[PDB]
Amino acid sequence: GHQQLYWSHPRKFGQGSRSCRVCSNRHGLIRKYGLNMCRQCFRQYAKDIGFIKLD
Amino acid sequence: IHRIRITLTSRNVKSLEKVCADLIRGAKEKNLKVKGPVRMPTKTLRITTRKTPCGEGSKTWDRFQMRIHKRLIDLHSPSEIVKQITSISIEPGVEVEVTIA
Amino acid sequence: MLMPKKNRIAIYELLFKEGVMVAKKDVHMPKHPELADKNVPNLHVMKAMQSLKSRGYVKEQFAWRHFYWYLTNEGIQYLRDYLHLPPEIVPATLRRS
Amino acid sequence: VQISKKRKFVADGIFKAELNEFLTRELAEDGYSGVEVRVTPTRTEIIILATRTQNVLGEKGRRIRELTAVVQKRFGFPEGSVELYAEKVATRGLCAIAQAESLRYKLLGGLAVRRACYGV
Amino acid sequence: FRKFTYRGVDLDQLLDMSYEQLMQLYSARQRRRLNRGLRRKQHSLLKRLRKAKKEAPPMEKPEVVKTHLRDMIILPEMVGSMVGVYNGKTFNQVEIKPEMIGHYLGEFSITYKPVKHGRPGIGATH
Amino acid sequence: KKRKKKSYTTPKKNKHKRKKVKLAVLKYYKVDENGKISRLRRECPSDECGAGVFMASHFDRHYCGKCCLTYCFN
RNA sequence: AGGAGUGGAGCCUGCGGCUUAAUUUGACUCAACACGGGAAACCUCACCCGGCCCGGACACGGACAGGAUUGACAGAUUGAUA
RNA sequence: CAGCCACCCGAGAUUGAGCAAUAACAGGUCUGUGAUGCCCUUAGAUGUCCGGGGCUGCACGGCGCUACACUGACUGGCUCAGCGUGUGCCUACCCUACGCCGGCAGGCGCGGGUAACCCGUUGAACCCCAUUCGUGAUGGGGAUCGGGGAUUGCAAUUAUUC
Repeated sequence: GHQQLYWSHPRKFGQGSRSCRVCSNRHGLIRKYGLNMCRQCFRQYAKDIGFIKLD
Repeated sequence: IHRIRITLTSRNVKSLEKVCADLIRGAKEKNLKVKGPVRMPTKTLRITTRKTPCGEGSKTWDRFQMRIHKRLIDLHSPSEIVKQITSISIEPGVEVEVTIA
Repeated sequence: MLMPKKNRIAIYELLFKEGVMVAKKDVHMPKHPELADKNVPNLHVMKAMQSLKSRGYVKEQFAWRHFYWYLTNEGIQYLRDYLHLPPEIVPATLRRS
Repeated sequence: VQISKKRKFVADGIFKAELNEFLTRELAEDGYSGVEVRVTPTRTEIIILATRTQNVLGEKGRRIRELTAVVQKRFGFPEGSVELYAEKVATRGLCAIAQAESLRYKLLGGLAVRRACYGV
Repeated sequence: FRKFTYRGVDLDQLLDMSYEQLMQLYSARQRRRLNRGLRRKQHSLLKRLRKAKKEAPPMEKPEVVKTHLRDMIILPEMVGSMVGVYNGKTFNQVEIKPEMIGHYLGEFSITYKPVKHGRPGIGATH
Repeated sequence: KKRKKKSYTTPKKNKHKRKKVKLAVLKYYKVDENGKISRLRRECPSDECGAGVFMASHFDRHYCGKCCLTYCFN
C-alpha cells in the first residue's frame, strides 16, 4: 500500500501537482510568466514583484 | 576581435537612459568608436485578475502591466576598457549582460 | 510506515553539524533527490519537531512555504547530552566571528 | 541553464517579495522598515533598513551573519556569493512601514489604542 | 439469409490467408490499452476470455463475468462474452450479434439512463 | 455537498482475516528432526536478495508478497 | 429615435419540475446564478457507490516483541494491479 | 464676467482607461492565506484506494448565432493593414519550421528558438471577384455519422476523437 499499489501509472501532472508558492493553495493559481501564485497572493505582492497598475 | 555586444535592461526607463548615457560617454571620452543605442521594443507583460478574493460582487478586473525596456550596444574596442567600464558601479534596478562575441 | 532509529540519528547529526536540514521531503513519495540519502518521511521530521516544540529547545521562523531553524546553546547541549555524541564535533552555528 | 529576460525579471521580483516577507516576519521585534538590493557580477548585496542598528546586528554580529545562511541556503546562491550589510535609515517618521510597525509594537505592549495613535 | 461481412470487406477471405499479416492491417480503435505491447496489463482480458468461452461458447450470454474492458477486437468471436459494468447498480444483459470488427456500436450496455422526470406543468410565469 | 454515505452498505460481510502469531518458526524449511538447516540447498548468486532470507515451501500462493513474485521452482 | 438581441428555426450552461443526493454553498435582484478566476475523466465539496488505507509517527490508564501494514490472481480467491 | 455656439494666416479644437473622498452595509469572503478570536475525541476521518458517474433526469417569448440580397461570390488581385505567448533552477510536462509515412488526423527524423535573431513577412477581407444569380421552397442551413484511417494523458458512455 505504501509503495506497492500506487505509483504504477503516469499521474504526476494533475492539478494536485501545483500549489501557490506563498500559501500552498491549489486554487486560482497563476502560471503565466512562472511566478506561480494564486490570484489574491499575487494581488497582494504585485507592487513588490514589479507589476504596477497603469492600464 | 572587435565585436562586443552589451545588453542593458530595466523596468525603469530613467535608470536605463542614465546608464546608457554613462556607457556611451565612457566609450566616447577616450578615443574610440561606438554605435548608437539600439532601442529594442518594450515588452509589456500583461496579467488580468479579478479584484475580489471570493465570488461575490460585480466582475471588476485588475490589469497589471509590467514594462521591460532593453537596449543593445555595439563595441569595437579592446576587452580591457570594456571590463573597466562595466565595473563602474551601475545604478540599481538595471540588469546588464556584457558579451564578447 | 517504517520507523527506524539510526536514520533519525543521522538526521540529528546532520542537524547538529548544520543547524538546519536541506532536504526537500514529500509525504507522498518515498524518495526525492534532496530527500534521498536521508530517507525519513517528512511526516516523521515535522511530527518530531512538533513534539520538540511541545517540549521546547529550538528556535524557528517561517516564510513562503519554508522553514528556517536556529539551533541555540540549549539544543546543542541537549543533542550533546542525550545521544552521547561527544563534543569532538563542533557546532556549525558559531563559525567565524 | 539560462532563462528568458521576462522570466528573470519575474524571478527577481518573487525573490524580493520572499525576502521582504521573511525579514518582516523574522525582524518583527527590532522594528522593520525596508530593504535595498544592489547587483554586481555574481555579487548581490542586500541591506536591511531599520531604525535600530545596534539591536539588529546582534551580539558579535551573530544575527547579521546568521541571516546570510538563511539567505544562502534558501535562494540557491553559490557558497559565499551573498553579502549583506546594515545601515540605519536617516529618518523614521516618514516611512509608513516603520510607523505601522511602531503602532503594532505599541498595541503589542498593551498600550491603549487612542493614546498610541495620538503618539504616532 | 446474410452472414457478417466486415463493412464491405471480405472476412472468410481474410481468414483464408496466414495470420502474421493481419496486424499490419489491424482495424481502427480498441487497441490502445494493450498498445504498450502484447505484454503485461493484458493477461486479465485473456483470462476472462478463456473463462467465458469455457462457460459459454459464442452466440450465447456468458456466465457471471462482468468485464469493463472494450475487448480489443480482431474477430467476431467476441460474442459469447459480455462487457459489463459491475457496481451493484449497473447490470446490463443483452445478446449482441457478432458484427463488431473495429467499428461502430458493438456495445448495447449503458451505464446511465434518464432519471424520473416530474410534472412539467403547474404554471410557468408569475 | 452531502457526506460520504459509506457506513450502511455491505451487509452480512466480514473482513479478510489474517492469523495472529507470535513467532516465525514453521514458515521456513524445518523438517530435520531438530528444526535446523542443511547446506544442500543453493543460495542465489545475486545481490538484490537478503542473505537472511531462505527458501521456504507453502501449500498456497508463496512465501513472498512485496514484489508479488512466486519464487518456487514450479 | 434606432441597431443587435430573447426558454423560436444549432452550439456552453445558471431556476421553470427533484426524496437509490443527482445540481440552487452567494441571492430582496438589478450588489446570486460562464460567479467563487469553480472548463470536477487529477483524489472536484469528498460527490452517489462490494473504496487494499490510518493520515496517532503529539513524551506519561491497559501496551505484544506480528497495530497485523500485498496479491496480474482458472466457475471454490465471482472488476482492467481493491 | 464665468462661459457657450459656429468659423476666413492655420497638423492637432470631448481618445479610452487608472487612481478615485466623508459617512455607511450586520453586503461577500473563516472553503486564498504561517491573518487570526471562540471547538470537536475513539473506526473502510473530510487527506489513499470511487472500473461507472456527479448540474448532462431538458423545447434558441443567461455572453458569444440565421440578413428572402450586386452592400454578397471558390487565389485571373495581395511589394498586405495586425495584441501577445513560447524549453528544463525545483519537474519529466514549451513554441514549432522542414522532409517521409501521405492526395490527409496522427506517427518518425535530424533543425531553430530564453526570443524584433526561430515559429513568422503570424493564412486578422479576397476589391475586377477566369464552378458563376430571375420572379429568390434550392450558397443565407445544407433540421451531421458514412467513409485513407480515428489521441504525447489510467477514465473521452452528454465528449480535445479528426
